[PDB]
Amino acid sequence: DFLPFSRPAMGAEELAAVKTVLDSGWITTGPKNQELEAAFCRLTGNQYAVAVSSATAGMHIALMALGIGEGDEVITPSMTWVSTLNMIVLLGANPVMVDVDRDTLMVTPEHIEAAITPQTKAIIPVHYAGAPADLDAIYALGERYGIPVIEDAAHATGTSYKGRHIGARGTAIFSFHAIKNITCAEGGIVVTDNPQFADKLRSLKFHGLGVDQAEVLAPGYKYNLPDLNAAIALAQLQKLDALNARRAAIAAQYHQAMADLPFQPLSLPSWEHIHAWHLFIIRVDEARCGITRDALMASLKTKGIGTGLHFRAAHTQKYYRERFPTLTLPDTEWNSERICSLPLFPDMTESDFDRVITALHQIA
Ligand SMILES: Cc1ncc(COP(=O)(O)O)c(CN[C@H]2CONC2=O)c1O
Repeated sequence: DFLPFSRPAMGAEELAAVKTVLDSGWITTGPKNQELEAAFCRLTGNQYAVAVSSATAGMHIALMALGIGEGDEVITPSMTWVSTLNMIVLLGANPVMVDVDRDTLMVTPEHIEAAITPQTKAIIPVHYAGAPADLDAIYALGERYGIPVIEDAAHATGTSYKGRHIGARGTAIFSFHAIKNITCAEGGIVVTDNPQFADKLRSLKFHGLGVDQAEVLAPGYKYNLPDLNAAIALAQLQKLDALNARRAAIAAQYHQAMADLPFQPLSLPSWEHIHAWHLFIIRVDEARCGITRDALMASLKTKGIGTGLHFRAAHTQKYYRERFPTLTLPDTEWNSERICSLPLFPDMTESDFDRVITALHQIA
């Protein structure tokens, strides 16, 4: 009975939502996309939302919409998914990777500020695993230096920072990928407070078409989200508190269970927030545990327990090792060789939970 690290919470409502779209005959971008955009604005408190085919796509068009290109620099942690790094590079710009906090895996204001230059054109913090990054300090930096802040909120649907939802203000990009808090298999949405920026996003995700009858205004890509998938995201969005509460509950058990184990969970940031609990990451230091991270991952899999790796730092991947050979980021590297994500999803049962815990004990 294989127990994967994640499973989508698909029920009768997701199917019903698809049926209504299929029966209506309007299966691609239309009314469901509009509803999903209005709902994300309602959810966050922000004024505009542009639905897209993936959070990667949203990152691409957001950076593109800023006019980022050749010669421009973009600050981002290396501890994040490679999509962001790839979008900066593919646009012709230079990614400037900085280190993250050793226990929360989040980009600090200090690391960001030391890398700013006159070529910096965007700063991309990541709300890691469900927790929020230091927005006040990050936005201050953004306002002081005149640099746009584009928040990576792929793990943060349901996250709040100091009493305010991630995405309320500024620009934040969310993900509907299959193992994320809410899903439509693949999809995403860019929430922003700037109308001109929003208009550029709408046009860039749909061939650069626009009214000057629509015609190409400036070449764009094809990143529209079908209504079919948007209707699934809408049904999932309606269950967000319940799904997140089930994730939080399981995090607590893990937390409790970790007291008796040698594995070290990440630290909660110190500012006030609400954790979406997208992932439950543990560090596996060979010395402290007597088992390495890779060995534990392989061990757990023998027992039919799947684990995730979030993430093998971008700068340690082939293309990036070869392009930035002298780049060193200790906290990032230290964590990259030790982290792994244990099973965490809304439908996980205690048979599942407890099974994971009696496999870890076996191991330790
Ligand atoms: C931090 C981060 N940013 C962006 C993306 C890209 O999102 P899209 O898949 O929507 O383009 C992911 C991938 N998502 C997940 C879900 O599982 N773990 C991952 O890294 C991510 O983790």
